[PDB]
Amino acid sequence: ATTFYNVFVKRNSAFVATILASAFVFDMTFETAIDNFWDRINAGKQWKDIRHKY
Amino acid sequence: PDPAIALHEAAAEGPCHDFKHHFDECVERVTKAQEAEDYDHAEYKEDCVEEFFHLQHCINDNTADKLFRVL
Amino acid sequence: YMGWWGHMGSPPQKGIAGYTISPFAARPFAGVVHAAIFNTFRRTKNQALFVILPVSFFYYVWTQASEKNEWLYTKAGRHELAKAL
Amino acid sequence: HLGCVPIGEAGDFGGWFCPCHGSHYDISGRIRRGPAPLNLEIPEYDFADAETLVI
Amino acid sequence: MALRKKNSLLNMANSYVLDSPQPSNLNYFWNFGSLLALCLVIQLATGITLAMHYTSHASLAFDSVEHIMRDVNFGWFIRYAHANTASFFFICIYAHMGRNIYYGSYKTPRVLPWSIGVIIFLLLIITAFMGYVLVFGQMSLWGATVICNLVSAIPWLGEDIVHFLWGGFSVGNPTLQRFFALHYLMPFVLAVFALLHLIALHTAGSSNPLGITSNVDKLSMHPYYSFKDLITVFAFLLMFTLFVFFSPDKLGHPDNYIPANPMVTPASIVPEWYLLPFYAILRAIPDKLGGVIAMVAAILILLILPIVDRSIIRGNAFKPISKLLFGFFICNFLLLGVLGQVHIEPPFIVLGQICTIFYFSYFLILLPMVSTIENIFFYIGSL
Amino acid sequence: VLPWSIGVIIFLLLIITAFMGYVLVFGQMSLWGATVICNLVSAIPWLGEDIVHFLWGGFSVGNPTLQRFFALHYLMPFVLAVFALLHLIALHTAGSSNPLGITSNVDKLSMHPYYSFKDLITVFAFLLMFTLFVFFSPDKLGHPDNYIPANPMVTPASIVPEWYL
Amino acid sequence: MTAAEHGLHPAEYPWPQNGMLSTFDHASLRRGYQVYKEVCAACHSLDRIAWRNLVGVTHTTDEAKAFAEELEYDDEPDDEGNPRKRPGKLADYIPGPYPNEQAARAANQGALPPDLSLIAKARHGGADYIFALLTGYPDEPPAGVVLAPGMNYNPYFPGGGIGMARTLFDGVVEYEDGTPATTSQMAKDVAAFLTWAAEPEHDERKKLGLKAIIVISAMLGLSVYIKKFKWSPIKNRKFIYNPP
Amino acid sequence: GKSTYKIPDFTPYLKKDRNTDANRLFSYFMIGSFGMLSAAGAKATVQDFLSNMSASADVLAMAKVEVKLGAIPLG
Amino acid sequence: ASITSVVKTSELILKSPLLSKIVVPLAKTYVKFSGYRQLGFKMNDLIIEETPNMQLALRRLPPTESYDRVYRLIRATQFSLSHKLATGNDITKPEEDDHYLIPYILDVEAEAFEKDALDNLEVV
Ligand code: HEC
Ligand code: HEM
Ligand code: HEM
Ligand code: HEM
Ligand SMILES: CCCCCCCCCCCCO[C@@H]1O[C@H](CO)[C@@H](O[C@H]2O[C@H](CO)[C@@H](O)[C@H](O)[C@H]2O)[C@H](O)[C@H]1O
Ligand SMILES: CCCCCCCCCCCCO[C@@H]1O[C@H](CO)[C@@H](O[C@H]2O[C@H](CO)[C@@H](O)[C@H](O)[C@H]2O)[C@H](O)[C@H]1O
Ligand SMILES: CCCCCCCCCCC1=C(C)C(=O)C(OC)=C(OC)C1=O
Ligand code: FES
Repeated sequence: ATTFYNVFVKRNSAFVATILASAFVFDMTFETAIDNFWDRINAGKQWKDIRHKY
Repeated sequence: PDPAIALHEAAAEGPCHDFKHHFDECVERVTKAQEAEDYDHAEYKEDCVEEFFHLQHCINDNTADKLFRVL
Repeated sequence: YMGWWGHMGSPPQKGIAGYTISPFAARPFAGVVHAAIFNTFRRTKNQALFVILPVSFFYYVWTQASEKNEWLYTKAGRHELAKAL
Repeated sequence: HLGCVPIGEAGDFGGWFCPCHGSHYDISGRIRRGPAPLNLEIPEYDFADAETLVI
Repeated sequence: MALRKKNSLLNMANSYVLDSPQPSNLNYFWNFGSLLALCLVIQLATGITLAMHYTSHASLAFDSVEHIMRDVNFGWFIRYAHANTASFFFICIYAHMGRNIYYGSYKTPRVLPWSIGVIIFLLLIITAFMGYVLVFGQMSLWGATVICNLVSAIPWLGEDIVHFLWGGFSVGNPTLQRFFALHYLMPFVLAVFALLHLIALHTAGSSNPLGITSNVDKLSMHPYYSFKDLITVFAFLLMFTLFVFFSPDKLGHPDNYIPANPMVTPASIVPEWYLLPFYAILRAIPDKLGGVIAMVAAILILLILPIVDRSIIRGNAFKPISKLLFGFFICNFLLLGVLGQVHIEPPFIVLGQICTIFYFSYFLILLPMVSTIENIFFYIGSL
Repeated sequence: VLPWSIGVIIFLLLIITAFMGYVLVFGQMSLWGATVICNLVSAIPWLGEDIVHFLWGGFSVGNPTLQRFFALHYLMPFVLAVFALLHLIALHTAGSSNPLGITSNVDKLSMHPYYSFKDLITVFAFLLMFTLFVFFSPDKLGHPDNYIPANPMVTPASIVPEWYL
Repeated sequence: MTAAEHGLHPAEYPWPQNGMLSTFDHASLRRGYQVYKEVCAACHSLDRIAWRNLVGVTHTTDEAKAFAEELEYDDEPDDEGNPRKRPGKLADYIPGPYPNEQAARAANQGALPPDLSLIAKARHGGADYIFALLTGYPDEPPAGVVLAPGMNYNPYFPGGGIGMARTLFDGVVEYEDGTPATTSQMAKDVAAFLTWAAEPEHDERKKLGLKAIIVISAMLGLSVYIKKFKWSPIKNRKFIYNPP
Repeated sequence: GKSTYKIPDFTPYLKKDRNTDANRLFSYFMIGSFGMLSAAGAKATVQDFLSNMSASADVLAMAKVEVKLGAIPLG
Repeated sequence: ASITSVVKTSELILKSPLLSKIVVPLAKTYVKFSGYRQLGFKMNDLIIEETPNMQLALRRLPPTESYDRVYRLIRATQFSLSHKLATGNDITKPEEDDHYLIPYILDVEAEAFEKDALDNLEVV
């Protein structure tokens, strides 16, 4: 906790770096997660689901 | 055949029977009134649109979900 | 009528001691459940009539007007409509 | 060079001559003389038939 | 000395957004001012963006809006954001004005920010009216026709003024191109007046819900109201999201998706919902000129609140009768809104007249009476 | 230093404002000037080409470019007026300098009426110059090629900027 | 106004796309295009839709190019400046049945069939209105209704007399996916397709809105925590007054 | 009531572990998460919004061009 | 409206037996429902002060009254921002609701209004 504070939080430069890197990771993972979830709740309805017929 | 034909008929004879009767009575009156002479020179000519709307609104309430379920 | 820090325009203050604790020392959500239930109930109870009375009156007026208007434009309301115009 | 259109058949290398600053392109449309740094860019083109190309 | 205080430019920002001394007890109704600033920023960003893709010529206008919806990347978002934020702007402005009337923000020493505020409200109405015409659908055209014809009621020169405004003999291409140019400009004028009312306010500072001085107990604007403003910003963005992404056309009229046709008249020509109370007031007066005067007076009468409120106390927190009258006034204003969009039929015609009388009698009779009596009740009651 | 530094930005905003406004005519100089000046951005390494296509909203100067320049040309003068105001507010801390370069704190004159009425003389001198151009020689400062409609095929004999650039 | 002047209000049907998280059913969209093409396109244009719009919604790139290439469009003039036609391309718009309004009205006893690209947004009711209208022609008009010449009774249409006759009858279309083409089925499919034509961003819009809702909600929760954290010294303040 | 050295009761609000790194770290986790979602939200907003200025779908459709070659003479 | 006006009208009502019989009970209920006592205010604390006349009257308060008013304003502000009411001794009891300020403002206004009258005098 001290260690974590000292490395990632104490210096604002490090805190902002950590926040931005987390935002990058969140952005990429959230994209992928929503894509999968959206495809499951709307299964068989979307073009990608009927495309194989044509 | 069109699923709606049967669903609509069922709803008219069943949950919307009171409205069906009112529409029927109205049509009987209006047709009879049209049959009578000097109808064309009357001030007020009754229609049955109101009663028809009451019936249709009712049929639609009892059918909409059932119909889309079988398409 | 307002100055700035150091000379805000307050009458002279004397004899008040003010105390508080650091945001890091405090529980920000202390007493939240009691507030959310009992405080909100008290605050809402004490203002309820000032909302209820005008809303209920104007809703009743609208209801009466809209129902009559609907009725006047039916077959049944032909005669009353003719007089109204 | 800057982005005028060369007058074809003109030049000094008898391909294309840009009148704007006097840059001469070849029959390959390669730059030979004048301020222009590069040869005239080639689009992405494919011969669908031998009588028609798509660009 | 700190740089934020020393440097004159920084110090102007500092005086408004950081060191600005605020009452320590502003409630959530003090958050509409920053929501209005947010709406204004959204409208500038989306509006300038739409202007990059919109064509003001009448032959192309409606189709340029379809091009925005269909072909421009995120055009649908920018268009619906702009259209819905116009409605949110009026919800926030009615809330902000309601706050001001309930808490006596119009009383001395804040008559000047309030009076400039009344003009900001008129500029918003004109801005939004002109922007709506730009779509050049059926409601755009027919709305412009009927609203611009109200000017014909100005005696002697009225018809001439209408033809001058139109730049022709009916609403057409000249009118659309001038409305585009003015619609682009008006938000900048509005932002200047919004700034002027704040500068005027800064001499007294914000009022507060108790109606007493806050000179005894001030809080810096930052961080306290900065972080309190974020809560309502996120609440606003959630409401914005529900409309823009899930119900983008709920606040609009389907007829505005039909291209303007000078021949066919729509079934019912109504203003955008936020103008509806003023339209009901206009219909209430049988005379054309009478109706226009009444409609304008309904806004300009806000300027007399500093006079007609006779109270020795600022605001309604401790005035039970004033609170009841305020409740009736607000509900009547919403009834007027509803009556603005009903058909001109019995019994709504007479009801609209009664509601219009109540609207004006609040300012002219009831508030002066009630505020006088409560003065006496406070004095006798506390002896 | 601060009013001067803001001034340098005002000057850049004027250049951009006037550049975009010139494109709006969509004559030959409008188009070819836009082409050549916007292609300078291609020189930005790595991303330059992508930025140019982004600015144009397409692969050459065309309708998307013209409509965006209209919108920005409308906006930029308002931005410019704000910065003009900022440089004056910044100046007001020291006041105007003067031709001798010494302090004027020893000897001040109200802006009105002295500089109000002195400003009128140059306003009328300016209006006389304005009149001679606008009424008697309206096209002396322009390029005849801008009365030919933009043609992406034909390149004009010489593409030069407006004299002030 | 009378209910007749308003039109009967359509039922709320459970469309697949109703639902914060629901897309269109793209199989229904494809079938609805085929109804448009084989029934409606005789009288109604779809002018805001280009062939490229169908691709990856209802059809593959190849199917849509095939549809385009079967038509002829105006080319730029030839070298002698004479008019020319070319085969259609994906960038072309779907061509309408009539050259102008006058021709359209002449073919429809004076009535002008509207363009259908925005009709789902241009009518109260949307898909439900289109479905209700197409399926709501009674065999006989209610006794007493006098229809104007060239009018058909339909209660959903305001006033009741519409210049469009009933057009959907069981098996006017033969669906390519084997679905029984009943009046109801065709009306549902074409109403879905037209709703797509009016709002083709629908599917993407709702998914981006899901992302927005989640992020904005989280930020709302965190903004509440942060506000309470920063405000706690002010809320928790206590005083002792000793009158001087 | 009178003595100003007797601090008012703050026991309903005081955390026992107020001085620990864990205690601070928690509040910075909240602040940091909020900064993280604001950064991700701003990035998404900026990217989607500015993309309006990239070539629209109708401009992207006007690219590939077919030319005959039979008409073109030698030289 | 001026404090002078309010006080004069109130005195007309308190004179009339009939009027006082019907007004005084109403005024007392009004004050109870007003609820300012539940924030520990006295009635006079609520009077608008951003006026030349009221600034002058406040400057003429005895120091003790002045210091206590400052405390009541600060305490009420704290109850407002916390969404709490006063309890116990912080509630203003009816006997504590004294018109400490009315005499000062009535003097300030007396002079201000006499000055206005005498600015309009006509030698006869
Ligand atoms: C052969 C003629 C014809 C065919 C086939 C036809 N329509 Fe129409 N349609 C019309 C005419 C004419 C009108 C205008 C009716 C009026 O305004 O009185 C119209 C009007 C409409 C309206 C608008 C009614 C309103 O509210 O204004 C919709 C929606 C509509 N049609 C959809 C369809 C659909 C969907 C199909 C077929 C799948 C279709 N039409 C087939 C001739 C046709
Ligand atoms: C674009 C429109 C507007 C913006 C952006 C705006 C913004 C603000 C802001 C930030 C404040 C200070 C914070 C607050 O009290 O909410 C404020 C205060 C005020 N505004 Fe507005 N405002 C707008 C329109 C109006 C209108 C239309 C009126 C009046 C009809 C008005 C009258 C006032 C008044 C009187 C105050 C002081 C209220 C007080 O603190 O007691 N404003 N405004
Ligand atoms: C206070 C700020 C503003 C308000 C209240 C406002 C309001 C409106 C409204 C109501 C519309 C009709 C929207 C629709 O139904 O489609 C509109 C359209 C438009 N506005 Fe604005 N607007 C504002 C600022 C701006 C600004 C600054 C611009 C800059 C040019 C602008 C450009 C446009 C354009 C081009 C349209 C037409 C395209 C469309 O309908 O979306 N607006 N505006
Ligand atoms: C829209 C353009 C501008 C306007 C309207 C404007 C206006 C003015 C005015 C009214 C003054 C005070 C009177 C005077 O000295 O003439 C002034 C002073 C000044 N301006 Fe500008 N200005 C503009 C552009 C610039 C630019 C581009 C610069 C610098 C590159 C600049 C730098 C200054 C400086 C340093 C002063 C103070 C000079 C002094 O009094 O010694 N301005 N400007
Ligand atoms: C709200 C948007 C953010 C941008 C700020 C708005 C820009 C316009 C603001 C400038 C208008 C002049 O605004 C005026 O500036 C000066 C100093 O800045 C302020 O002066 C105030 O602060 C300074 C120190 O902070 C003190 O010397 C002074 O006693 C006090 O009154 C005025 O209270 C304010 O009315
Ligand atoms: C002040 C800012 C300074 C510099 C900022 C530069 C930002 C400008 C770059 C615009 C980038 C857009 O780049 C492109 O964006 C869109 C979304 O917008 C993405 O598109 C992706 O998500 C969108 C929705 O968000 C879906 O419709 C799409 O199917 C998917 O591919 C692309 O994957 C990405 O390639
Ligand atoms: C372009 C002109 C727009 C003016 C508004 C911009 C200022 C942003 C709102 C900030 C704000 C101010 C100034 C303010 O004074 C105030 O205190 C009453 C607020 O919060 C309660 C505010 O939110
Ligand atoms: S532009 Fe081609 S030679 Fe310079």
